[PDB]
Amino acid sequence: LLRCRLPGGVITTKQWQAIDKFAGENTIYGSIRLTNRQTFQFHGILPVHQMLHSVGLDALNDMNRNVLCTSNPYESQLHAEAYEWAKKISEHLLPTYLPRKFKTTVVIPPQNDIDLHANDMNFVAIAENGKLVGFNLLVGGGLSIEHGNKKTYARTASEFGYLPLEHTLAVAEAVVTTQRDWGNRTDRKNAKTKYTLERVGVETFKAEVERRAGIKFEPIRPYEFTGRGDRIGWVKGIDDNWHLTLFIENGRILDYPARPLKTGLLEIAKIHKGDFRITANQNLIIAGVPESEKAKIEKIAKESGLMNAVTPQRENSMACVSFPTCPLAMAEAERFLPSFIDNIDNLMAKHGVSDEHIVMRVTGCPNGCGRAMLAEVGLVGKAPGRYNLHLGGNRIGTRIPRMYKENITEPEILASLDELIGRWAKEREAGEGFGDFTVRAGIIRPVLDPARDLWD
Ligand code: SRM
Ligand code: SF4
Ligand SMILES: [K+]
Repeated sequence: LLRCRLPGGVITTKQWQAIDKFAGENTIYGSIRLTNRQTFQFHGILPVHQMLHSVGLDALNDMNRNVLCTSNPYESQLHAEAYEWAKKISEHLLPTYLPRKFKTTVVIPPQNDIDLHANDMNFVAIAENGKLVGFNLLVGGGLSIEHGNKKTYARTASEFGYLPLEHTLAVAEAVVTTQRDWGNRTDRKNAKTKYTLERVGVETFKAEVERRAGIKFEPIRPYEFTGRGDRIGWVKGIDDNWHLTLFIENGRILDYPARPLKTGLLEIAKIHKGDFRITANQNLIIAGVPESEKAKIEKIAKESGLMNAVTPQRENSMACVSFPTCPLAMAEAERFLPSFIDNIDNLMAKHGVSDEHIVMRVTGCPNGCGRAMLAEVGLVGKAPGRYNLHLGGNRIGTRIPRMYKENITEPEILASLDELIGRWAKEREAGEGFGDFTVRAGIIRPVLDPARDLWD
């Protein structure tokens, strides 16, 4: 288990070739596993650091995790600056021993692809005239829970306020240090920032950050999210550049019979002008392709099976690694997802909603890596073949789904969804998502204040 520090998921084609070689020659699985934190993992390493270090990469006592950055903003010009800041924050946080791990993101509305509510610290970019001017700071997200332990809970991030760009690092440092000092000293299961905030209060924590940073937060500046999905396919960037986002199921890059995904990406890496961007949805963006190069790149991607069309449902589904490598796994996730979505696709067709999607995620155990606690429909592994079914999150990921059914099997899950998707297909309002529908229609009570109402 080796994971690389790769702020914003930006990796060069040179670095890619180096990791492709290592994966194929020096690991049991021979795969490259894109993670939902915009980096990659090797599984079953049989020297890694010298291979990484040789291409300018480093693997993270350090309680920091990969700093995320919106991968493919609609306003393409904004990426360079936001990425610059994600990289600066990442370096600024590099070694204060944190009570628990600390996760940070840089978000560019209207996209919440990085799933900000799953993180301790989030900087939402505010731009004027195509230039970043500052950030809205949101603090306190975290999804991990422990089965049947009402003292644990998933929590969304709280708005602190707006800060001019110049105060970014001072604020980042102040948040980290306040959490370091105030984090629960005894119990590690209560050490996370989400718990600290609930114990001392948002305003108390906010006031201390201002005191330490030497600033005063301005009121939050308007921002809205429209979705969390990647922009699969070609999108026009700046100049004559184009970005091709490839859907990679479970982010598992391996050569399969008749679908040489790994080799295909290697071939693209060899002729690609710019670099690649690993997304928070475990997909890959071939970024900065000149218009004149589109056809070449597309030919390889197409021939390799990297552009095989899937339904919008599959594009918006996610699972954590789980078995066979995860030692904490309770139920299958990555290995369960493909056939599970085959079933969901059937249900969507049956109800005439094949063109629609439901943000559906499966996490192997309550640690929550698959981010099911921010999905419209989330499955949380409880035992082999059994999961807790949660419903009621929303498309943009700002609401935690309450547990609907507990410790049930796939057939039981499918039957429940068949019923629910049917009602949704027929009773939903114009453009109303599944999660919002289950809440409006009274199928599940919403989670309004996680620390107090997540558990029944
Ligand atoms: C690969 C990934 C899932 C995926 O399919 O993409 C992953 C994989 C693992 N996570 Fe994670 N987590 C992944 C994102 C997250 C997320 C989602 C996110 O960050 O966007 C969370 C939920 C958010 C949160 O932290 O609240 C998550 C919460 C954890 C936790 C519970 C943390 C907690 O605060 O309680 C653990 C267990 C622990 O640390 O004790 C954990 C533990 C683990 C480990 C390393 C298991 C272990 O402790 O030995 C799992 C390795 C499985 C394997 O064999 O590869 N992982 N993990 C993601 C790696 C991200 C990365 O590059 O760093
Ligand atoms: S949610 Fe549980 S099973 Fe899945 S990768 Fe994380 S720790 Fe392992
Ligand atoms: K994916």
